[PDB]
Amino acid sequence: IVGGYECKAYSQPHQVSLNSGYHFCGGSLVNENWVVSAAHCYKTRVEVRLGEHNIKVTEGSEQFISSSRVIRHPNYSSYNIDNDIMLIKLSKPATLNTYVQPVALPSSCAPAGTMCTVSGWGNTMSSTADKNKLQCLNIPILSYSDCNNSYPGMITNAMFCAGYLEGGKDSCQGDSGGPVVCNGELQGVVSWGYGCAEPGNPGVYAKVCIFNNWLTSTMAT
Ligand SMILES: [Ca+2]
Repeated sequence: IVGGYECKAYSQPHQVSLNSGYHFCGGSLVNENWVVSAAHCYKTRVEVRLGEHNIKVTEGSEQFISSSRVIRHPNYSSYNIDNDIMLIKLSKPATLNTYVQPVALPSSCAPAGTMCTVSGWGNTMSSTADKNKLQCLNIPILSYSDCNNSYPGMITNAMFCAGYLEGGKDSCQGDSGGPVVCNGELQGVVSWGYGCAEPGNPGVYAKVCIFNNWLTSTMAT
């Protein structure tokens, strides 16, 4: 997260860290047995770390749970990152508490201008922001017109832009797969963008609100 502020510890209880030796992507707990992330973060197996604030030190609220299933969206394509969404089933249910809580799926699609929160342990491009601690940032959803204008022909119906065309505030590598929450619902998944926080290059996110059926259907399994 570039240009944000440190999240208060456990203020984003749905935020999870996908770990394979080291943190490599974010994710969002949507129920005790399932986590939503980006398809490009895929691995046959991954360790889900919940209840994290500082990912380098044990703080007592962590729960490390190995995956039992990793399911990429059937229409995910690596050539353009279309349908960059994925579900991770936990081998054992997460124990919900004050530090670990699921985030609701969208009950509607958030329109342009809606303010959201994006968080993660990715690149901060800062010499003062402790990258080991969960970073927070508020970003508004941009219109499709702004999105396509920024990335001509690269935006599908499964993507939306959020952030500021002026630059300075954006998510970044390492935040990938992480949450974009607006009005208490998971509207997006950190996916891609040109560089980070660059003017005219806003962040692009998987549009969770058009995947409700696939998500619900898949979680029945
Ligand atoms: Ca920790």
